[PDB]
Amino acid sequence: QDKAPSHVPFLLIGGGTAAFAAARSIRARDPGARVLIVSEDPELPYMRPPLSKELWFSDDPNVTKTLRFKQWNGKERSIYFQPPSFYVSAQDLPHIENGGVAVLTGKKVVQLDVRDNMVKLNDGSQITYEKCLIATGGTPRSLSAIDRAGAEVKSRTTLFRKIGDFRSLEKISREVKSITIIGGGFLGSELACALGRKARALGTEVIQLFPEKGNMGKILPEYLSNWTMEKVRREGVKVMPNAIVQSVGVSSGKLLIKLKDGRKVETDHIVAAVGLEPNVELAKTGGLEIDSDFGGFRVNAELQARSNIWVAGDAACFYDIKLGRRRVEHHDHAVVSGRLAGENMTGAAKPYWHQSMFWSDLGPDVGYEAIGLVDSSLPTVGVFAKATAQDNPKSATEQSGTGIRSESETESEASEITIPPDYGKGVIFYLRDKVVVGIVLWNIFNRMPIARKIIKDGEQHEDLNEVAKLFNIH
Ligand SMILES: Cc1cc2nc3c(=O)[nH]c(=O)nc-3n(C[C@H](O)[C@H](O)[C@H](O)COP(=O)(O)OP(=O)(O)OC[C@H]3O[C@@H](n4cnc5c(N)ncnc54)[C@H](O)[C@@H]3O)c2cc1C
Repeated sequence: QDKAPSHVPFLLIGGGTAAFAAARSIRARDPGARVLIVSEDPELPYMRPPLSKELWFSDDPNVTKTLRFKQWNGKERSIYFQPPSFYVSAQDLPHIENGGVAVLTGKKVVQLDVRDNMVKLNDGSQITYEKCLIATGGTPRSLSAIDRAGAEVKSRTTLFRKIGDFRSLEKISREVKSITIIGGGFLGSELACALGRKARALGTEVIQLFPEKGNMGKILPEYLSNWTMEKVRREGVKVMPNAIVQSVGVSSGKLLIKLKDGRKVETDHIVAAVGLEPNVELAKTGGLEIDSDFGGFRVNAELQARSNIWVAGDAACFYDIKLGRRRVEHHDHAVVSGRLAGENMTGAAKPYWHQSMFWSDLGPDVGYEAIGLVDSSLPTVGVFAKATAQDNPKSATEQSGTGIRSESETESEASEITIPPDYGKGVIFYLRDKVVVGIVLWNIFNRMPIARKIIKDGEQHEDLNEVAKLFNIH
């Protein structure tokens, strides 16, 4: 019966990626530190990317119990950041010799009293802190057509975010004839591909619909958005672009989605993958400033919301050194900003100047990376080439030993860049006035430090075909 201590020097609210990175950082710099993670979920801290990717590519019926997945290179890894025995119990935390990290699982912080340096849990427990990190992440947006459809439809809609969602949806995948994914972004498309692969064996149907002309249409320019839609269609998924959902109802036991254009889609289950809402409930009681335009808790350069409260990960609205106020949903960001928060809580006093990278794999054969401002409404220049046999996530994993792309790319920008004297890979430059403000890499790995350097420098480029040569495109 894990009992909450009355006081902890370091209190981390939320037990996700950013919390874990902070906990690691605090203990590295203060080897006797006493750190408590308070986590709403019943599980110990775990990474999210495998939930839409490697966990679905497995013959092992046992993997939904163990959550020990095989990477694209065949090697097993646990979804948990560390073995459960590396944590100490919450009750031992205040006086165990040499300190430790405890996690109170199944407990939610429902009140933050910043002037009293205290939080209240859902069970009424009160805990004081010396330093606090808010790392509450986000909650999935629902579709208003689902929200207004009643309990029956809502009960047959998954918002895909946690271990529990993976297990429920994997079970649904084996039991029903038709599943529809609403949303064309990277998560929607990853699940389309995962579900489509399962459906081929089973002889069942997977549909993906969304309002854009093609997959990832808000990010990717037409050529690659269209190319991705073709790749998902090659997995056996019925992809419906230009689809605006008017309503969803139940008809003769099936869900019936009505689209504005007049088409109607019958299906057994819906997965909504339509973005995230930063979890800022605590800002009310806390009196903490939130950003109305981008969402999230506002923080300064050191990730502080208050002299002794920091924010990291998806819940933070930070000042991007290039782009201004910003919020992101990037594993890399959660790790680096968590880590930095931990350092600043142990006296580093350093600013968040990192340029956060994103990646997505649609299976072992197709991958993407992105950095900076990537928006398909911006002017773009794409340079493409035929793929070599090494230009895919599987080969990147083989080479690096990891499927967590942000781990293998490193965090740094290249020290210098010197341009040297059908398509299946390329680089997309997003432009403002000949300056590169964002880059998408399609099946190009180990070049993120070059992309970070190009954006950081912020020079004008006369010829992006020359710059593409840095990405081994020519
Ligand atoms: C399925 C999936 C696939 C993804 N794939 C990729 C990828 O391939 N590449 C990439 O760059 N990014 C990916 N992401 C994004 C990345 O995983 C997130 O950016 C990252 O998890 C953010 O970490 P975090 O610590 O900010 O938030 P989270 O990991 O969401 O953790 C916040 C935790 O705090 C808990 N919590 C919230 N409020 C409270 C409270 N009041 N009290 C107690 N606990 C609370 C929440 O339940 C949650 O467990 C993926 C996300 C998902 C869901």
